[PDB]
Amino acid sequence: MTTTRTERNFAGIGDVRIVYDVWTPDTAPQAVVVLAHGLGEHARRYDHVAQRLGAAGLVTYALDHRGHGRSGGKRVLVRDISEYTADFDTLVGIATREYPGCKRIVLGHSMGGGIVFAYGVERPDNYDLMVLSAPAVAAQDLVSPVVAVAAKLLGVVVPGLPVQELDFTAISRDPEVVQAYNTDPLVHHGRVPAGIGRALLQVGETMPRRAPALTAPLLVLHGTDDRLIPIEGSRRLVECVGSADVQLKEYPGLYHEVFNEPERNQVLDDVVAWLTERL
Ligand SMILES: COc1ccc(-n2nc(C(=O)N3CC[C@@H](O)C3)cc2-c2ccccc2Cl)cc1
Repeated sequence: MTTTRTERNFAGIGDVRIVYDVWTPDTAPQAVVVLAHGLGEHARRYDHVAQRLGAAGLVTYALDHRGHGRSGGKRVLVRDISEYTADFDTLVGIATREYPGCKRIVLGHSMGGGIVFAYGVERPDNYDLMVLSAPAVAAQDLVSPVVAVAAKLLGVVVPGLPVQELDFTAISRDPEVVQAYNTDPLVHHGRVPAGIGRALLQVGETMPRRAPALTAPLLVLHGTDDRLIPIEGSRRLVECVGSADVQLKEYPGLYHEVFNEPERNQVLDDVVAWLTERL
């Protein structure tokens, strides 16, 4: 298979320029995937994911969120989760109009998994399948009470205020992945800001009450040795969602970024097998 990338943009909320990739395989389109990356990264850390999904006949749309990658906006700035979910919704609409006969898959990693979850509970009828990699759906369990207060009280007025260190050595146990993250000029190399912290707290604080609104099938992927987001949070998520077709795949010994781990091809084969049979 050859899966070709085309780069496009749209005006996001606040008239921020949002850049996105579309990855199109040279086969009949079996479904569309709308993909949300996580904190401080960007959609070009997902080329290999899009290429594997294309080998299965899937067209992948992947945006750089505001404040990330090639998109506009102050770096890592957000004042409400709805900014991220609104731009994600715009991308879902573009994909839906371009491929109106196709099933729609929403996929997110980490912060992006929080965004996709938040999207899905708001629009539970507007997608067919959800896939989450280590989703940030319990941020209140990951930061100290002091950090949570600071983020909650300051994340609208001073959204760029740094509140929390991120241990980038925890993203992957492949040192080349860590090095490529640290040397990427489009990655955020500073601390977690108050605005993103607040936005993720908005998702986490009510996850158990909102997750019952999910109805569509869900696959969650999580490495057991993830020190950034503990795996027990994904175990709790799958107990709270409404949908009967829900599965957590735990990967023994993997770090946070399961799609970038040495075992990534097995992880991705699992994702493709789960998706394909549900189309
Ligand atoms: C204890 O320290 C930390 C624990 C988790 C994270 N965290 N990482 C991501 C994330 O999206 N990525 C990590 C690198 C790449 O794989 C994508 C999101 C978060 C997160 C955490 C709290 C509030 C808000 C957020 Cl957004 C950061 C520091």
